[PDB]
Order: sequence, then C-alpha cells, then structure tokens
Amino acid sequence: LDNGLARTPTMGWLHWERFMCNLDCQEEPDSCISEKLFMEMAELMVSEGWKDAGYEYLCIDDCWMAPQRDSEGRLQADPQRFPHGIRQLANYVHSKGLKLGIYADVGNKTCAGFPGSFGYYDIDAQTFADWGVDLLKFDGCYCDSLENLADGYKHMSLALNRTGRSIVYSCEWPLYMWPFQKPNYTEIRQYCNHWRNFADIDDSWKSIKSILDWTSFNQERIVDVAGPGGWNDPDMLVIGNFGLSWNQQVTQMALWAIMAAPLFMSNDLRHISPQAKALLQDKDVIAINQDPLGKQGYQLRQGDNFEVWERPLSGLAWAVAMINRQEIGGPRSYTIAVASLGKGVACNPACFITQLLPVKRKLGFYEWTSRLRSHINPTGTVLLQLENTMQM
Amino acid sequence: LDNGLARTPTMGWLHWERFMCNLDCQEEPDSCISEKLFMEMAELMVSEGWKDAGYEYLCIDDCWMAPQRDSEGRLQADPQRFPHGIRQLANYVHSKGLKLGIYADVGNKTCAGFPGSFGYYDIDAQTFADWGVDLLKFDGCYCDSLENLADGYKHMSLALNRTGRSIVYSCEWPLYMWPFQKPNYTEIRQYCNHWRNFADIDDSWKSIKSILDWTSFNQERIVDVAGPGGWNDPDMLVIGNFGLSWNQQVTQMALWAIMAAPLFMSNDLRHISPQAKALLQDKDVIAINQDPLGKQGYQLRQGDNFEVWERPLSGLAWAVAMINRQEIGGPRSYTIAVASLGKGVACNPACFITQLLPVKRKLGFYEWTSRLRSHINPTGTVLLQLENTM
Ligand SMILES: *[C@@H]1O[C@H](CO)[C@@H](O[C@@H]2O[C@H](CO)[C@@H](O[C@@H]3O[C@H](CO)[C@@H](O)[C@H](O[C@H]4O[C@H](CO)[C@@H](O)[C@H](O)[C@@H]4O)[C@@H]3O)[C@H](O)[C@H]2NC(C)=O)[C@H](O)[C@H]1NC(C)=O
Ligand SMILES: *[C@@H]1O[C@H](CO)[C@@H](O[C@@H]2O[C@H](CO)[C@@H](O[C@@H]3O[C@H](CO)[C@@H](O)[C@H](O[C@H]4O[C@H](CO)[C@@H](O)[C@H](O)[C@@H]4O)[C@@H]3O)[C@H](O)[C@H]2NC(C)=O)[C@H](O)[C@H]1NC(C)=O
Ligand SMILES: *[C@@H]1O[C@H](CO)[C@@H](O[C@@H]2O[C@H](CO)[C@@H](O)[C@H](O)[C@H]2NC(C)=O)[C@H](O)[C@H]1NC(C)=O
Ligand SMILES: *[C@@H]1O[C@H](CO)[C@@H](O)[C@H](O)[C@H]1NC(C)=O
Ligand SMILES: *[C@@H]1O[C@H](CO)[C@@H](O)[C@H](O)[C@H]1NC(C)=O
Ligand SMILES: *[C@@H]1O[C@H](CO)[C@@H](O)[C@H](O)[C@H]1NC(C)=O
Ligand SMILES: OC[C@H]1N[C@H](CO)[C@@H](O)[C@H]1O
Ligand SMILES: OC[C@H]1N[C@H](CO)[C@@H](O)[C@H]1O
Repeated sequence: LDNGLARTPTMGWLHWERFMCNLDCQEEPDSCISEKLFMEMAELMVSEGWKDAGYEYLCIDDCWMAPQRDSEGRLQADPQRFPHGIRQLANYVHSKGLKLGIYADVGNKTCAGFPGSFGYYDIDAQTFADWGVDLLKFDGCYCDSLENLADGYKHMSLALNRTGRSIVYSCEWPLYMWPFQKPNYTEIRQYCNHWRNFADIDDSWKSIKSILDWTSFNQERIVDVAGPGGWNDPDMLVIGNFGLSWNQQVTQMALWAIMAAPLFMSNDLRHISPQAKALLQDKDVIAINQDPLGKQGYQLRQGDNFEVWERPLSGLAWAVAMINRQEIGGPRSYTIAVASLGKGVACNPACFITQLLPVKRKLGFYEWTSRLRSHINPTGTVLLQLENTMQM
Repeated sequence: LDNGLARTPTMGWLHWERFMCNLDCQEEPDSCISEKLFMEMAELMVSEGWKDAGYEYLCIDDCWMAPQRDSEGRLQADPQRFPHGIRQLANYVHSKGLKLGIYADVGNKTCAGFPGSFGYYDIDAQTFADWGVDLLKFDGCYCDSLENLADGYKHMSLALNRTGRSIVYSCEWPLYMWPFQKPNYTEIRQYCNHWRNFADIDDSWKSIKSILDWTSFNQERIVDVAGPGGWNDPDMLVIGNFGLSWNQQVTQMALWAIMAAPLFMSNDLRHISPQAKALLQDKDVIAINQDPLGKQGYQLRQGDNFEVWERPLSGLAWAVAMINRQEIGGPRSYTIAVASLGKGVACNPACFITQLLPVKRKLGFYEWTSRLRSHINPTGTVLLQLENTM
C-alpha cells in the first residue's frame, strides 16, 4: 500500500492473544477489555522503555464496541468499559507520544459478534479518522463470499485514503481467502500495509512451529512480495507469556526478525520477566527486523531436524538463524561452509560474524573458504549477523 | 515387590533423556556416555544439595556396555568409555554416600543394540550384585513373545532376590505388553518396584500432556495398585532442560508429586538454572511425593480446559493440583467447593490451605461451606496442601 506508511515493519502492542474477549469487568477487572487497561499499558510502554525500543502502536483488537450502532449509524465504544470514548483514549495515547490502533470487520459482524462494517465502510473510516485512529486491523469474519471479501477490503482501503488521515491498514484478506482460492498477493499488496497469511497464533511451541512450517512451505509465493509499505504478517509475538521456554522465545524473536514481520507484542507489560523484556527490547535483533532494505528472509535449508534461515540486509550484511527442531537430548553441533551463506556474497572475501542470540558474542573473521561451527539448543535458535569485509 | 526397598518413590538421576546414546568421546568428551560423566554428576549431587534433598540413585541407562560379552560370558562395560569398570564406578558412588543404578534388557539386545540378557538372567543378576549395583532398569526390546517377556521379568526378579543384595527393580513390562494384552498389575507389582506404563518422555510440553492424559484415562486400572514397594513410573523429570516453559516445569513437578512417581531427573547438573534447581529441590513438594502413606493421587475432575487432581496424605492432609490446559490468554480463575475435595473429609469441619506452587503462600482457613478460588496460568498448575483443623 502506497500511503507512505510501514516503510519498516510496524512495531507495537496488541491485546488479543493475552486478553482475548474478556468482558467481565466485575469478576476479572484486571483482564477485561477496558479503557483503563489501555491507559495503563500506554503508561508502561513509555516508562518501561518500550517506546524507546521502537514499539509505537498501542492497538485495540476485537470487543471494544457497544452491541449496536448509535442514532447517526456510527460505531460507538462500549459505554461501561470505555466510558470516555475512543477520541479521549486517542488523545491520551497521543499525549504519551504513541499511536492508537483499532479493529473492525469486513462482514456483518466482528468475529466476536459486534457490529460489522459492511455498508458503512466510508462512515466507519471517517469515524476512525475523526477519533484520531492511526492503525486499523480489518478482520474477515461473517463474510462467506470472495467477491464481498475482496470488494470490502479494497473499499475500506480507499475509504481510509479518502479520509485524508495517515492510517496503517492491516488486513486479514489472504487468511480468509484460502478456504476458497489462492490469494493474489500483488493485489493485496496494492491495498494493504500488512496482511495475515495463516491461522491465529497462541501461547505454544506447537503454534510457532506451525507458523514457521507454513511460511517455509509457501515461501516461493509470499517472500518476494514483501517490502517497504507491505509486509507478511505471521501474527503476534507471544514472548513474555506462559507457554514458551526461554529457547522457544529466542526462536520466535530471531525468526520474526528474519521474516521482516510486524512486531506486535501481545503480553501483559505490567507482569513481564526481565529476561523476556531484554529479549523483546534487544537493540541488535530489532535492528535486523527493521533493516531499511526491507527484503524478507527465507529458509535456506532443512534436514536432520535442523533448519537454516537467512535474510539479506543493507550494505552486504546478512542475518542467519539456525534452528534445532530435535526435542530431546542436548545441544547439537551444526557446521556449514560460510560460502554457502548469503548467496556466497556474505563472506567474499571475508566476513566478521557476531552471534546475537541466545547471547551476544563476537565470533571473529571468517574467510570465504571458512567453516562456521555452532551448538544449538533443542527448540532453540542461534542468530548470527555477518558483515562483509576485506580486512583479513 | 516386597524386597523392603522403594518404600517411598525412588529419587535420583538418570542420563537417558538429556544425554541419550552419545558415544562420540573424541569430539564431545564432556557429554558422551562415560565414567567421567557419572563422576561429575555424583560430585555435584553431593556438593549442590541434591543428595540432601533426597536424590540418592545415580543411574546409568543404555549404551554403557562393550559390544560383546567377555570370555566367561559376563557383561562388561565399554573399555574406552568405562576403563575402570562398573564395580569401581560403584565404589566411587558409594564413597559419596550415593547408590548406583544400571540398565539391561530382557530380550536378545538392548534397545540401542548392545548385548541383551535373555539366556543370561542368573549370571547377569549375580554380576550386577558382585559389582555393587543398587538398582536395575530392565528394558523390553528384542523380545519375540509375550511369554518370553513375562518369564524374563519374573526370572530376573527372582534372580536378583537370590543374589542377596538389595537392588531396586525397575521394569518396562507393562509398556511393552499394552499394545497386545492388558497387563495384570497385581502380578507386575508382585515382581517389580516400579514399572513404566507409557511412551518415553521427551523435552516437550506435548509429551507431558500425553503422559498426564494417558494416566488419567487409565487411572481406574493403575491408581490402586501403587503403594510402598511398587510405583507407577511415568518417566523422567525433564525440568532444567530446554523445551518446557517455567509454568510447564511447575506442572511436571506438581503432578509427579500427586502421582507418587519416582523422581528421576534427566538434566545436566553442571548447567542448571537457579529457578529449576529450587523447584527440583522444593522441600514441601518433595515431601508430598515422598509421603509415607504412599497412596497415589488421581484426577478428580476435568472441564472448561481445567483439571483437578488430588492425593490423600498421612495425617488427614491432602494435596490438590489444578491445571489450566487452555494455551491462550492469561491466568484463568477456577473455583471449587472445598467440600468437593478430599472425598468430603479434607475440610470438614474446616481446613487450613497452603499454596506450595507456583509460589508458597498461606491462604488461610476454609470452612466446610467454603469455595476455593484460584487463578491458574496457561499450562501451569496451582498446588495446594490442605490440613484438616481437627
Ligand atoms: C492516498 O493514495 C495515494 C495514492 O493513490 C497516496 O499518494 C502517494 O503518496 C506517497 C507518499 O506520500 C507518494 O510517494 C512519494 O512520492 C514523492 C515524489 O512523488 C517522493 O518524494 C516520496 O519519497 C519520500 O518518501 C519515500 C517513502 O514513501 C522515501 O523512500 C523517500 O526517501 C522520501 O522521503 C514518496 O516516494 C506517492 O507519490 C503518492 N502517489 C500518488 C499516485 O499520488 C496518498 O498518500 C494516500 N493518502 C493517504 C492519506 O493515505
Ligand atoms: C527376597 O524376597 C523375600 C520375600 O519377599 C524378601 O523378604 C521380605 O523382606 C521384607 C523386608 O525385609 C520383609 O518385610 C519386613 O517384615 C518383618 C516382619 O518380621 C518386619 O520386621 C519389617 O519391618 C519393616 O518396617 C519397619 C517399620 O515399619 C522398618 O523399620 C523396617 O526396616 C522394615 O522395613 C518388614 O515388615 C518381608 O516380611 C519379607 N518377606 C518374607 C516372606 O520373608 C527379601 O527381602 C528379598 N531379598 C532380597 C535380597 O531382595
Ligand atoms: C493377576 O495376577 C495375580 C497374581 O499372579 C492373580 O492373583 C493370584 O491368584 C491366585 C489364584 O489364581 C491366588 O491363589 C493368589 O492368592 C493371588 N495372588 C494375590 C497376590 O492375590 C490374579 O488372579 C490375576 N488376575 C487375573 C484377572 O488374571
Ligand atoms: C449482511 O446481511 C445482509 C442481509 O442479510 C446481506 O444482504 C449482506 O450481503 C450481508 N453482508 C455481507 C458482507 O455479506
Ligand atoms: C493480480 O492482480 C493484479 C492487479 O489487480 C493483476 O494485474 C494480475 O493480473 C493478478 N495476477 C494474476 C495471476 O491474475
Ligand atoms: C532370541 O533369539 C533366539 C534365536 O533367534 C530366539 O530363539 C529367542 O526366542 C529370542 N529371545 C527373545 C526373548 O526374543
Ligand atoms: O475477534 C478478533 C480475532 N479475530 C482474528 C482472527 O484471525 C484474530 O486475529 C483476532 O483479531
Ligand atoms: O535404549 C534405552 C531407552 N529404551 C527405553 C525405552 O522405553 C528408554 O526409556 C531408554 O531406556
């Protein structure tokens, strides 16, 4: 989408995975979807270093709406859970130097059952723009026809443009097409800043594996369409929650960097371990994700329960991730000729290699004929950065 | 098995899950299966508080043997990886105040391909006793008949008894029988101190879940036969390794305590986090596992992606575990009438409840009319101890 936005993958926080559709503010006040939750999250995004690391968008997902539209036919926030309304919440978020994202659905209802946007694309777009919204996530539930889906996503893109406000447009169009037909990613790119391809993530290693395996299986189809202004979205980062071991969290961070994924955390910033915070705020890995060249990485090889992925970076640099998919035993040694990496360009005539994950450590100079030797933990990843050099 | 051993579930360390069958001592001298590995673990079991916490058995799994028997037909340890031999390793382990476990197979080969014990049961038992072995894990690979399987496990049990040495006897008899015929656990208990029921564990939450689900599904068959001298073995603790989140490690520790399981760590004692070490050495949770009454717990209910398990303890106390099996979202509240717990006796007329996991905290007095409310992390467990006030 040519709106000048998302020139690097968008970074922020999204409530869905950790908080879902919890409407019980009497019995579960700390977990229900309410304006107080988002205000506190904004405060912590500032005070705990998230904004500095680059996480800019505070995003509301489903279940913010009142059961029905108002007298003028416009959407309204829930009166009990959002008494002061979206405009005042946007003012607060902007006052913290952050941007506000919101959610809607292409069909007649949202996935959770709240008012959909069909028939209201231009007025809903104008409502969001008046409220000060900076990002829209557009879901695809309750729409069982491809023509309606496509026209909806295109229409809402054009309506957002016509409002005149800069709004990141996040689509679930490809995901909802697959039951019917393979998506045309050139068209989707034309209309969207990023697009969900695959099933929702949850707080499990099984889910991470399923997303990685789907991405590598389909990589001929999706890797080259990604770039500044339009990204593949493999769904939220779940680091800092409950279901991933430390090595599995490292794997998710490393591979979302390789994949040029939007980095939308879905966690509770009020209750997050120092280790999880340090990984999510890791300057070098974020710098890989945000690389200005904007070329998505890919799976280079797979075998013997190992995977090697790599991503080209600006200035003849490359990032390389090595995953150990064997879920028994101990760290396994993996060796590869550096000439096999980075299309044979990374280490010609030499490269300096720095390990970034699981720990940062300079590995030294490797000649084009050299071999790289590493040990990789079960379900963990080693992430390396290769800098081309003629020194040595 | 009435040998006077395993009066509480056996606790120790076993190499298999973390170190497997690594024979490459040229490139990986520090992780290959060798006498140096077991010496290093024994040293740390003493120096890092494991023995004090109760972990007593240092166990060799498969891949210790030389490719073939010696001239006199006896098993021998690999000459390169175990140059001083098993008897000398046992002497060292005993000098540290620990006990030594070893591995053999009822059939013609071990699962990894080394000499099996079929045709050699009495000589193998006498060899182990002469070496000073204190525990035998007896695998079931390469056994071509259910009759040979049963006869082997029984014969080896009797041969061990006849050596006169106290040797904990760990069997895989049920596991290898189940695909073909339902096991008779009264018989197995007659011959074994503990028995493997289900597929090998690995370093994953999927494995933990499958073991718990198999145990609860079969619990009418296996819970009541367990007790002092004979335990269900759901396989090793994998806490301290790579595949489990903190909450999943808590779930494994809590549920292995509820199930009166043997506690065999399989990890690297040289590289273990402070948190994992503190969980594995948790005095209150180990005391639940080691409760002298020896009554195995069971799943009380399941629904709404929650499970409740409970275990009766000595002195009118009960342990209660609540698992959140929903793998999305945040801590989820679960409430239950305390009158529903402990068969209606735990909190009649009242009980004092202490949370042990994930953190220790006294919760207070609960009347027979009360309801217990907790928030349980996804894939985590809350473990409680209930003390009747009378
Ligand atoms: C509504 O849709 C229209 C298109 O239908 C869209 O107009 C496009 O806007 C972008 C960005 O505002 C324009 O791209 C710019 O073009 C100028 C020269 O024409 C360049 O100087 C710009 O380069 C800067 O920004 C680049 C990144 O965007 C950087 O790479 C560079 O370093 C510069 O800093 C940039 O290329 C594009 O030309 C128009 N296209 C048309 C057909 O008008 C409009 O913005 C949309 N409006 C809203 C509110 O969404
Ligand atoms: C070979 O098999 C035989 C037959 O099963 C087996 O003999 C059994 O040994 C156990 C343990 O030594 C005996 O159980 C003991 O029985 C006597 C009764 O006179 C009791 O004094 C013992 O007291 C136990 O409990 C005490 C407190 O409660 C403890 O302080 C004490 O240490 C004891 O553990 C206990 O009840 C069992 O009676 C015999 N059975 C027979 C038929 O003799 C023998 O141990 C096996 N040998 C080997 C080497 O495996
Ligand atoms: C399961 O095995 C046990 C032991 O092999 C059987 O129990 C014995 O049964 C014999 C008669 O068949 C009795 O004389 C013994 O007293 C029993 N032993 C014990 C310890 O009770 C049992 O019958 C078998 N069950 C089935 C269903 O075959
Ligand atoms: C919403 O429902 C109306 C009435 O049933 C229907 O005409 C319309 O097609 C639906 N919207 C979509 C996007 O399918
Ligand atoms: C994809 O859409 C673009 C733009 O609408 C179009 O030009 C192209 O023909 C489509 N691709 C295929 C393979 O039909
Ligand atoms: C071991 O092999 C022999 C010879 O093939 C066979 O007769 C015997 O039954 C086997 N034993 C077992 C337990 O499989
Ligand atoms: O109801 C909201 C949910 N519907 C989408 C399905 O992909 C999820 O991402 C989340 O937004
Ligand atoms: O070869 C050794 C392996 N065989 C057993 C099969 O259950 C495992 O526990 C482990 O001991």
